[PDB]
Amino acid sequence: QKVVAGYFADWQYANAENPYTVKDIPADKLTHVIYAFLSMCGPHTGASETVQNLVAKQCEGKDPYTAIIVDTEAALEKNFGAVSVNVPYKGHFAQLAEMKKQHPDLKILPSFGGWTMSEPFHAMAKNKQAMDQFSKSAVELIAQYDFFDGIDLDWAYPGGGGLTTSPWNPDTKLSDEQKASEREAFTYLVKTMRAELDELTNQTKREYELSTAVGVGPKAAGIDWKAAEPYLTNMFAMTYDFLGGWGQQTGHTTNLHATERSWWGMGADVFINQMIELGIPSEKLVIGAAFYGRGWQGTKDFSGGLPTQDLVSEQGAQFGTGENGYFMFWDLVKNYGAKQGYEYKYDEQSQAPYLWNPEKKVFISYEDQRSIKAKANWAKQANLGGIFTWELSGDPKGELVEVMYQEMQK
Ligand SMILES: CC(=O)N[C@@H]1[C@@H](O)[C@H](O[C@@H]2O[C@H](CO)[C@@H](O[C@@H]3O[C@H](CO)[C@@H](O[C@H]4O[C@H](CO)[C@@H](O)[C@H](O)[C@H]4NC(C)=O)[C@H](O)[C@H]3NC(C)=O)[C@H](O)[C@H]2NC(C)=O)[C@@H](CO)O[C@H]1O
Repeated sequence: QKVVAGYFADWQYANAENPYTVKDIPADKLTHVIYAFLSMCGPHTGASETVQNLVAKQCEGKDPYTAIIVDTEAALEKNFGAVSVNVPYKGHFAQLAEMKKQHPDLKILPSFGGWTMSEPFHAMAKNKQAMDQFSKSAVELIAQYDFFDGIDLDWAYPGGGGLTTSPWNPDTKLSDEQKASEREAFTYLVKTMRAELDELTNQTKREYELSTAVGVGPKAAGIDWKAAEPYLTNMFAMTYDFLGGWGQQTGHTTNLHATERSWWGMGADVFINQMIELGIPSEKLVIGAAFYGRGWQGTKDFSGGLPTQDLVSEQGAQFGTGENGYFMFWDLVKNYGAKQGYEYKYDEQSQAPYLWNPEKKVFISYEDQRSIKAKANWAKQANLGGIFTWELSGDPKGELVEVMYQEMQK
């Protein structure tokens, strides 16, 4: 029984072209659904205005660093349809409670953080009392919403490299002292959260999981894994976003294998191996698959061959499924295929698919059945814990999940 996990983005239902809800999740093919994202009462200056307003609203009457539902309309209020369970809310959470009823062996986790809401962790990590309050209140939150099976932490990232903590910019790069403080704080956080969950177990007699995302390369090495790992169930390795429309460097976003043609030698295999070397047990590690792609326009010096280690484009694509530069899998299948002038290609050495439009000079890197099969099989051979996807709505048919399930649970 390997992990076959999917993230469920709380916001995706709002796209009329793919209004994906909890009722669309292929629950019988997953071991875990992870609800993205919750946060805490702390600074969100780097998030959208929408998110900052939602947070400020929820902060009313709560202590600093209290675990919160952010989009409460999505989570609790919007009617996604009647359910058999008698719960005093609607939203996605009523649907998750129903899903748990119909699929009792599925594990459902809330994820705290994510790219745009990691910022408050940096403030929380400065004080033990802040971390205690977040731990206490996060466990109270799942105790109240008792279809949840534990807690996932998606703090991008202790030691920096996230949205408000870029090392490439002088005034956001974290100091050595702050990196060190955050290293110790992450251990304390997971120790405290694990203890709080163990107390909940003593009350309810259920087992709870505590898991975390892990960034790649230097972003993994900001945590003391030898100290932290005993507290954690799974580490979800974010083996994606290697390249993107933020830079002119063009190539694979989530390639399984590093090659001599990779930009900067990147590939999921090399990053997973580093994580194991840092002291994450392979059997706790879960490789990441993407149900989206990224793309570039005005790709230079390229005729449709294999991508190389110096491939560049004018810029990231000024087009996307919603925000520019990324594409959900379903949008790629519908709108960026052969009939639209995009040639599907597969880099066998990398195990990664890409799309090349020769007339328009557009390059897209993504993930498909072939690469997911390859990643699941590699995970098995590397004695990993399983595979997960960011995020389920990219695959409305459930066809990519089916590959994850069949190939991992094999
Ligand atoms: C730990 C870590 O770094 N995890 C990574 C993921 O965070 C990351 O995926 C990105 O996650 C962002 C949130 O952290 C996503 O931001 C969402 O962006 C959409 C626009 O795409 C916003 O949109 C809807 O939101 C409200 C709520 O219903 C709705 O009313 C609005 O009309 C609608 N907005 C628009 C313009 O459509 C969301 O509010 C926002 N969410 C948050 C919490 O800020 C971002 O989309 C997502 N990027 C992806 C999927 O490519 C993944 C992938 O990079 O990597 C993990 O490592």
